[PDB]
Amino acid sequence: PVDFTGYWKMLVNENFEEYLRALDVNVALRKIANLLKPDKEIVQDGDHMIIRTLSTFRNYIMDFQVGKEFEEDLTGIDDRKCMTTVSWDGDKLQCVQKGEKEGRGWTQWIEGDELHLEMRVEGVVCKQVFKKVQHHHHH
Ligand SMILES: CC1=C(/C=C/C(C)=C/C=C/C(C)=C/CO)C(C)(C)CCC1
Repeated sequence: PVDFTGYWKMLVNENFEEYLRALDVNVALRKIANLLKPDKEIVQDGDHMIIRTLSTFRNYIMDFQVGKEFEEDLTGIDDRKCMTTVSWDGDKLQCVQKGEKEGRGWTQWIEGDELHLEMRVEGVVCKQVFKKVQHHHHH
């Protein structure tokens, strides 16, 4: 069965600037973010999912139950709140983020040792791919 648990190091990060611009992330933060190579530390524990998006500058932490809508606090990204649901779709994880921006959400899946993440908002697409790694990063 598909299991996202692991530490995943960024390999490629396509069109991130335009994704952040579509979220109205301010220009100074976009400049910082353009130099980052965020990683993912994930624990899948039943349908309780923890996804820590980690960077040297700032993290964004998700901690939710698959299937259950929650209030997602996007402080540190665009500082909005979304009513968000993450759901299984076969071997993929689908996320719908209801709120100010149309078409906001993402899809996450695995191909071999690669974690794939397509982030979407307002018709803009950012695609990230991470490689599973084994050297422990201190919490
Ligand atoms: C803008 C910005 C950042 C963007 C984080 C994003 C966009 C996280 C998306 C997480 C998802 C979609 C998780 C499912 O794997 C981080 C915090 C890296 C650094 C500071 C500024």
